[PDB]
Amino acid sequence: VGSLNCIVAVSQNMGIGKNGDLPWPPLRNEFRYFKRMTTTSSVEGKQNLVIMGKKTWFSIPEKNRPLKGRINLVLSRELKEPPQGAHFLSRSLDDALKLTEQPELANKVDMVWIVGGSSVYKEAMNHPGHLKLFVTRIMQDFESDTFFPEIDLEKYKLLPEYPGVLSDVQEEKGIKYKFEVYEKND
Ligand SMILES: NC(=O)C1=CN([C@@H]2O[C@H](COP(=O)(O)OP(=O)(O)OC[C@H]3O[C@@H](n4cnc5c(N)ncnc54)[C@H](OP(=O)(O)O)[C@@H]3O)[C@@H](O)[C@H]2O)C=CC1
Ligand SMILES: Cc1sc2nc(N)[nH]c(=O)c2c1Sc1ccc(C(=O)N[C@@H](CCC(=O)O)C(=O)O)cc1
Repeated sequence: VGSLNCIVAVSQNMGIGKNGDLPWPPLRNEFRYFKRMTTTSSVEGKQNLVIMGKKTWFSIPEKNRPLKGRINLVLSRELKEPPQGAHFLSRSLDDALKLTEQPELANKVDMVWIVGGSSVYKEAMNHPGHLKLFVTRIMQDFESDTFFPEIDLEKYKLLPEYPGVLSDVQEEKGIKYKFEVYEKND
């Protein structure tokens, strides 16, 4: 299995969700960036694995589930089996990441992308080891009811370049945003 990564888009007030959807209106190219990053595998004959909480799964329009071209894993302790359309169910992050080591997935999975929500991001981010954060900074405040956890910049270095990530300010629907990549290893 290759690298471990989180990806998120977050407002200035650290918002990531409101009433089961995003705080901001649809940003088509920002969603396209999510799809390109999470789907693109560095490695022949492998796909990437996306790990998400149960509310995040059901927050994705059903027409777009499972996230195509990626192995979809949902985190839930209440569910008894993967939701309709999902591929795997795990009861904890550690369990998910261990599954990736099992014979079924061991040689199938390239990158692992944690795609939220808040609890899974916080655990991933505080877990020892080599981890990148792909963070889209939505450059306005938006009313939110779900927030991104604190990034500790003592450990997460903002990278001054990354191949394939545009460095200039984007704008869609009158909303400016910019892409960032953080890396720790502890
Ligand atoms: N802007 C962005 O990048 C992102 C936005 N969002 C937004 O965030 C909201 C959804 O996020 P959030 O409310 O945090 O919810 P989650 O997606 O984290 O779902 C929470 C549920 O997932 C299960 N769960 C979470 N973590 C684990 C774990 N480690 N192990 C086992 N089960 C776990 C639970 O289900 P159970 O009770 O069944 O055990 C828990 O009730 C929506 O508004 C969505 O649009 C989501 C991701 C990214
Ligand atoms: C769960 C996360 S992590 C994340 N990270 C960044 N940068 N931006 C986001 O908006 C999200 C979200 S919320 C989200 C909701 C729906 C979708 C979605 O429908 N994606 C489809 C469609 C992408 C497209 O519209 O092209 C896919 O990836 O195949 C993706 C992310």
